[PDB]
Amino acid sequence: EDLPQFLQNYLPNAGQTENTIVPFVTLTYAQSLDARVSRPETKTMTHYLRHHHDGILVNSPRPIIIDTKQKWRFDGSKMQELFIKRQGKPPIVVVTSEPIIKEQHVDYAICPINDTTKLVDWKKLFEILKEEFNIRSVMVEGGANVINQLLLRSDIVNSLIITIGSTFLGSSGTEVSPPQTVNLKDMSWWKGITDVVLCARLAD
Amino acid sequence: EDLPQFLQNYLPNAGQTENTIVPFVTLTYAQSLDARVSRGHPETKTMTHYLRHHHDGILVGSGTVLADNPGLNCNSPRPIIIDTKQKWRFDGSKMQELFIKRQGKPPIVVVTSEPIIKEQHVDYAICPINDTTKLVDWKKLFEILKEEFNIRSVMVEGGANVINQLLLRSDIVNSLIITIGSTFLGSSGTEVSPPQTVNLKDMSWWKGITDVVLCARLA
Ligand SMILES: NC(=O)C1=CN([C@@H]2O[C@H](COP(=O)(O)OP(=O)(O)OC[C@H]3O[C@@H](n4cnc5c(N)ncnc54)[C@H](OP(=O)(O)O)[C@@H]3O)[C@@H](O)[C@H]2O)C=CC1
Repeated sequence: EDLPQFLQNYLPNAGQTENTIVPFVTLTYAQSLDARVSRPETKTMTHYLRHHHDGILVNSPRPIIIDTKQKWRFDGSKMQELFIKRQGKPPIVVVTSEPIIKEQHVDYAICPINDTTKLVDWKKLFEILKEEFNIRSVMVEGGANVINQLLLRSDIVNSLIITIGSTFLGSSGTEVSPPQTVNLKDMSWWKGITDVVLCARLAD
Repeated sequence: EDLPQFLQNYLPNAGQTENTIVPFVTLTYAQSLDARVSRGHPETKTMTHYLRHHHDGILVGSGTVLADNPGLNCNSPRPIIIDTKQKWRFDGSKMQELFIKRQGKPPIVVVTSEPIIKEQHVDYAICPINDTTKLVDWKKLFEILKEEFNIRSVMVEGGANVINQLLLRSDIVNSLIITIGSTFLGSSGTEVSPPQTVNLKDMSWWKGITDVVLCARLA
């Protein structure tokens, strides 16, 4: 439809991160009016987006998983079923240390922890993804926890793509809301019938 | 502009022909992307005045009048203030100054008991409390406003606390009109989000340059 023409200027631009060690990073999610991501007609856009990124963090993109605590498992996942049926890629799993036992077909990005933050060094992580795993572009889709952090990272994020659904999920839903104010620039809105989509960049 | 035609069906006198004992109520407010109305834009201002000029009354909770000391004006609508603790003072407010300058009407103040200190030119709406919620009965309040003060239609600009309640009342709210700006106020700002899921119907969107507006009705 006209929706790709709408997205076009916000997709990875190759000459932009070429000759840099950082990948293109887009932040994308779907929220209700009350800014909640949990507790149509979106699916076309999301799939289109996915097929314009090398990696997707949560041809066909490679799944990337944050799992520093090392509880997650590829064996017996839906993602593994898709992979076996030749319609999906195996994951890259972000860890802090080399796992004692590893899984067949799984890659492990060993990424250091930022000394100031309690959490993981995002810029480092994305560099590892690009330099070690040839991920030239990544679409991060979720962890409201993850969204909330990266909203603060204008030195990292390149595109912001938000779908807003014409509904209220309720106050106990998990919210996306950065801990400080965040300004946008180069915004562009699209309107559907029940949805609206925002494309933008992060100022600074 | 295309904004009046976008709003047309959602205004009080697209409510058509029947008389009602409850006034036409629209719930309307401007939020950040993270659903915040406060901190922790051009074109919105004109629409807001346009909306105001089409309502008999404009309702805000206390706090809204205590944070901003708002004019609530636009001939123009009667300000209606929910202040059951009787802590707001018309005397020396922006609203008084507008009233003294013939640019605004004096306010109706909603209380739950006999007003202790009555200010000149102010009207007091003594409304029953909802025994179930312990708060003021919204339905009775709106009916009193229509019966005792001749308010045929009311625009609640809110207070998040008021919007969070009223978002649940499909039996009261006739229209919902929300402006979403493309910024984040941050989690410390005061949010509008109801305690339970709310479904909408008859929704239509309007997109401006940096903002978008939703008109809808409560399912
Ligand atoms: N940018 C925008 O479009 C909007 C901005 N805002 C702003 O954001 C802020 C939000 O307001 P907020 O702090 O949530 O509070 P509110 O302005 O909604 O008012 C809260 C108070 O009003 C009284 N009240 C509300 N409902 C009842 C009831 N059913 N019975 C009795 N009393 C009731 C209570 O007063 P009490 O218990 O003290 O007697 C309550 O504590 C305000 O500053 C407002 O101006 C709000 C809406 C939209």
